[PDB]
Amino acid sequence: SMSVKKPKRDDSKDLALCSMILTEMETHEDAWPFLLPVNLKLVPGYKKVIKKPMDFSTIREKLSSGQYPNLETFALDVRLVFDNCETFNEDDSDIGRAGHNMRKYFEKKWTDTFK
Repeated sequence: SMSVKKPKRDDSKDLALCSMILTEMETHEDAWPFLLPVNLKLVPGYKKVIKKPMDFSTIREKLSSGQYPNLETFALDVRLVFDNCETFNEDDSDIGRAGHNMRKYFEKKWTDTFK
């Protein structure tokens, strides 16, 4: 509350560390469905169904341009990518499995880096 604060967590490295995590996601072999925005002209249903498209390249641009106020808003966009993927793709598909693998990969990096 006013003039009553928890001890100040050092957040000065968060930007760099989220960048490294994102690099590692970008270079994972199963990243291919998530590297670029889904092409809304060429993928019937996507525009109407997925209200908030997100992809790694869009996260990278947001990150590099100071559009994440904190590390939680960054994790929310990463998770959005996988939530979208689950919304549109059957679990038993290459893309569906890619999404599950990437989300696991992400969540471990996230825990190990920050928890």
